[PDB]
Amino acid sequence: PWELTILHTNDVHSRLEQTSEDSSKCVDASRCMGGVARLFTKVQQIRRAEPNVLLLDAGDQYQGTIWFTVYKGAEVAHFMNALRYDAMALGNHEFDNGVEGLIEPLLKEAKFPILSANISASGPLASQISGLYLPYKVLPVGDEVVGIVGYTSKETPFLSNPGTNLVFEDEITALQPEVDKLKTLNVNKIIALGHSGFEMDKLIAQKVRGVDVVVGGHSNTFLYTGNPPSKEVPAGKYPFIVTSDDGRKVPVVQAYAFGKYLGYLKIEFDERGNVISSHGNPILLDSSIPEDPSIKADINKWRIKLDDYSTQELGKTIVYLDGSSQSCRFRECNMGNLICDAMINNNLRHADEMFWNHVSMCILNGGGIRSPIDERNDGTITWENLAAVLPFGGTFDLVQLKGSTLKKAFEHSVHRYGQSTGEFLQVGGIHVVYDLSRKPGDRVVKLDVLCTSCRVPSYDPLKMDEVYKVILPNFLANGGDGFQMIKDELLRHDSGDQDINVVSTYISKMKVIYPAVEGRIKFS
Amino acid sequence: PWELTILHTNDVHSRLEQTSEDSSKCVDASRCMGGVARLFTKVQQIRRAEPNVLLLDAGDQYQGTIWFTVYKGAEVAHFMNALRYDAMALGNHEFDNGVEGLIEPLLKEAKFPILSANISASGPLASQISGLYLPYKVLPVGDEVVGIVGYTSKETPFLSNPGTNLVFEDEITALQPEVDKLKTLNVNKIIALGHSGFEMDKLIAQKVRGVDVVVGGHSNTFLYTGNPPSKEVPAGKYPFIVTSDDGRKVPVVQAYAFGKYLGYLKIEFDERGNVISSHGNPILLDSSIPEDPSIKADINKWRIKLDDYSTQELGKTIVYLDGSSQSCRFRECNMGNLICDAMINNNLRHADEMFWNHVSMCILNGGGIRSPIDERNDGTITWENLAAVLPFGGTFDLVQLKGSTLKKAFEHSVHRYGQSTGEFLQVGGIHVVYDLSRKPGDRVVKLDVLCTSCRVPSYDPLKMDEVYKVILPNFLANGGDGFQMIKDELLRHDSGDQDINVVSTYISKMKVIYPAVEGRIKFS
Ligand SMILES: O=c1[nH]cnc2c1ncn2[C@@H]1O[C@H](COP(=O)(O)O)[C@@H](O)[C@H]1O
Ligand SMILES: O=c1[nH]cnc2c1ncn2[C@@H]1O[C@H](COP(=O)(O)O)[C@@H](O)[C@H]1O
Ligand SMILES: [Ca+2]
Ligand SMILES: [Ca+2]
Ligand SMILES: [Zn+2]
Ligand SMILES: [Zn+2]
Ligand SMILES: [Zn+2]
Ligand SMILES: [Zn+2]
Repeated sequence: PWELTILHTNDVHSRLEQTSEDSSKCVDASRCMGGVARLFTKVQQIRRAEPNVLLLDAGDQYQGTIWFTVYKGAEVAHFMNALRYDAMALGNHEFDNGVEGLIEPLLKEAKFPILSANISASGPLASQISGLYLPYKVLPVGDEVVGIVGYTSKETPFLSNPGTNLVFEDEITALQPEVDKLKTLNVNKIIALGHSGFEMDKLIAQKVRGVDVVVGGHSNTFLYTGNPPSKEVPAGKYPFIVTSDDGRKVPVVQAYAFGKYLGYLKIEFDERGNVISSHGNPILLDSSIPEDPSIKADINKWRIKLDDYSTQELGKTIVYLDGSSQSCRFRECNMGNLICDAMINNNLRHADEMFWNHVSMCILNGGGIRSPIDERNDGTITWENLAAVLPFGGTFDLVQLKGSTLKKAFEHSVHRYGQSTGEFLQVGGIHVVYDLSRKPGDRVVKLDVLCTSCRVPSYDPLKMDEVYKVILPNFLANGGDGFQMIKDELLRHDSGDQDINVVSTYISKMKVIYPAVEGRIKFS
Repeated sequence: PWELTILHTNDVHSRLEQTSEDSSKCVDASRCMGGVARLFTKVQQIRRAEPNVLLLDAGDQYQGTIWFTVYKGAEVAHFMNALRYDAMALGNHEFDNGVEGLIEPLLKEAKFPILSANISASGPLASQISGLYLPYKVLPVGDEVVGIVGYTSKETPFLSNPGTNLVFEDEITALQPEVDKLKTLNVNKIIALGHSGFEMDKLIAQKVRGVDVVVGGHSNTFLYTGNPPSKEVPAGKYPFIVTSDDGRKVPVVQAYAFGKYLGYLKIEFDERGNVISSHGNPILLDSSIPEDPSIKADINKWRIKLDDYSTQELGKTIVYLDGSSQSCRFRECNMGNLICDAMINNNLRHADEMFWNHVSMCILNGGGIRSPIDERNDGTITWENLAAVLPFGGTFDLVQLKGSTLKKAFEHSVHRYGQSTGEFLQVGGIHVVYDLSRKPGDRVVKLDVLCTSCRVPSYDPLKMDEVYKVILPNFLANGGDGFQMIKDELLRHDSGDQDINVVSTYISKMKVIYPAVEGRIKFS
């Protein structure tokens, strides 16, 4: 039997440096995790021990920290090249800077193939991008070859900025003919590597005949066999076994996010390319693994431009930006309005005749706003100033919520009002009126929301049965601050852009800001 | 006696082309007025007849039409040079593009002196601008000399964008020592040429010892002796005679605005430079005076780039811009909100620790919004599209109104509601609630306004005795649409930027707009 070791990462999201246990800024070095210098140490160790190794990335290296803000993907090409990745699938966030922000920095500079079989181009873009990404690549491994076939979320137009010259095809429709073609070319060992989420990965393992292994991403899915080594709770065993329509056992793997773990799957194949066995587990990249000194010194050299950028003026405010707890945990605060307005601006996607924009609504825990910004430094706002307001390393995610769920969230917002607790919600595209003299759970007396399916945006009463798109912190999507109803009742969840980066881009665009308190939240 | 003919213009405001009787777009050529080609004909005719002539401009050539938008002052230097102006005073609108937008295009290219005795610079700007404008110039006229001493509104920081490196001194304080200096230099004929308004011009004639004649601007003041030749109603005789503190009779002149008239004042001086007599009248530049063919052909050549610019994309909308009468004369309309938001953005001036901005409030007659803009031309907005929305050639002016006056204006807004009349007001920085079941005059049931004297902008109830700054169309400042209370009760009025240009600059800054209907105007 021919044994292959698959090493894999996904949704690394700009975590070039080691991180805290929750993937935020490293504070206590002796307990920090991940980063590319530590990953290098572990990959090097495995390649010294195992003859047949592939190192794969399932997309979403782009977006997550100031590294991406400043280097715009040049850091991805440089450090993935240094780690000698064998292949990468395109994720949704590889489109955050448009097709031009993908072609240059990443597609032209990567020394490995970049894959997606379900993205097609038209017009002059088709000629410009031809061959810079591939449906698949056949790679030599020892005396054998392995086909790797890519895929990317069909939902990418709603979750990034790919433009109107790319079409994202149904994954299974696009994959099947490519996998059948590889069989005609005597390629009997096939990996599907791609970026659609665990649920789609299981459908691909079930329905795409000839796929031996699925290596996925997007949903930040943690899988594990045995007692978990850290705080992430597994969604299933590692690998997750799907029984295919043709009766094979197909392993499905993912490795959480943020470079905290290295996926590690051993596959035994027979002479005909059938999987005999599969086993493994993600490896926690904790402090017991030393950071490679050479990669660490290069990271520290690249950090100088980040430190310089962090104190540059992004733009100006002519108003005090009130991010005080006394304001933002008790009433509408103009820092809350700014952040929610930045969140909606970040989520303007391709227009369509059925909506002015796909999403119009924002909620934000007031306890997540951690500092004001004074306007008396000649109005200057810097990244360092925003990092004081938003220090947690979160994202502003897209969810679908029934109106009933959102009403329950606004009741929870004020269920114990008056104690300076963090659950009080700041908003955008929502007008709420509370009556605090009513019983907890029955304090919301008006709730109006900005339409999407309209050419002129206007407010209408919230409907209990209707599903709304809402932008909100990942902290709330995951049920933080007691918002268990959001976690338990949401219909869709996709991870969005870095919190600081969303606000910095908005301020840079606007140049001069003056957010008001305007009656989004009232008390009767 | 030595006779001087003073020819003068003021507040020409980018009217390079001939205009309608109301200074808007020329439609019926055979009845059009003004423009630089016609002015050339008349100035040439007078210079053939009168030996001692000066042609003077009292400021505010900048701002008013697409000429300024595109050529940014290069058209002012070119066509004032072609007319051989002898001198110009700086007006407030010469600062609209900052000090850099004054130095280059105008101060470096004018072939005549540009004057202001009450503007001082500090820091590196002082070295950069030294000598490019002058307090005064002594000009030879025949065998004599005449001193011309400039001045500019002390209020310019509130009415334009001069920056924080220029100081505007009290006019009389600055002028007196310059006029006394000219006497020490054997200059006994002195003209004060400047841009502070008729009321300040009369104070200068009264108090500045040695001034023989005041040639002013800013207030668009029409003066005439006899039956007026057109629709402008005179504010007084031409010249207006002030009795000075030293007992001399000092003529004060102005010539309306928009290049419709050429001021014409004959002065007789004795050997010692005392005024013996003064007489004249502005000359209506009507169609009985032919446009100079050479200047007309040059105007037509310069127009090609304006025609090209008028169909270029300024920016995009992702929302229908509802400028329909059915919306904007009956309820809050998102085109109204856009225009008012552009008006406030245009009036962001130098911050100060006593206010976030000096003005926060806007009102706009809904009958002044003349077209929607469809978002389905790939979202494009052009200048031509904005000129359909705002076709009247107006300005967005700054006034001071008591709260009582503004309440009366909001009552008038709905006094005959339901007839699709133009007086219904669109707003910014104001939240109004009407109850139409009440009697006319008592329909306003809530009126809240955005603070200025605050670090965090918020809404408070309007106070009847407090004075508010408001941005509004010149049509309303002049009592149009039956708003007689505004004209009769306002405390201050300064003319602002061209209506189209205000909206075009805002859209260009924003890049992508999505104005909502958000509850600025409600009905109970
Ligand atoms: O990781 C996080 N992300 C976002 N908000 C957080 C996080 N951890 C704490 N918070 C907020 O911080 C509040 C507690 O702050 P404290 O009352 O100042 O200790 C919570 O109620 C949350 O609103
Ligand atoms: O010169 C002008 N400037 C601004 N608005 C004007 C002017 N002339 C007319 N209007 C507006 O046009 C309305 C009349 O439009 P109509 O009902 O469509 O004929 C008036 O009630 C005003 O609101
Ligand atoms: Ca196989
Ligand atoms: Ca004299
Ligand atoms: Zn991701
Ligand atoms: Zn993703
Ligand atoms: Zn003017
Ligand atoms: Zn002026």
